[PDB]
Amino acid sequence: ARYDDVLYFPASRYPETGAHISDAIKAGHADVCTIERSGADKRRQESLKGIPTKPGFDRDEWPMAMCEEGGKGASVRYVSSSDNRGAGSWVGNRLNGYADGTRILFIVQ
Repeated sequence: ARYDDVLYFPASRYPETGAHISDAIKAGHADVCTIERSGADKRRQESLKGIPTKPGFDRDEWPMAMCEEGGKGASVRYVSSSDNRGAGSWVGNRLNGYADGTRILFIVQ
């Protein structure tokens, strides 16, 4: 199998994050997150290298840094901080029901 469970991303609540994820998947970035939480700092170092900060915005990454698929090569987009921080908290809580190694297909479309 390709994935273990599916997650329908809450695009109505966090539309800017959702739009990024949708576009990134249509650009060939992985739609499955193989959860690997320990590596997330190293993966952010890699994905964000050389990308300046912008006020009012966070640098959103897809694939996410908490996934094996993240890090080097990830799509990065400036997303309003409230949208991105809300999405981040939502995802961390929702995925807290799944052990590391679980493969989650994200669907936004």
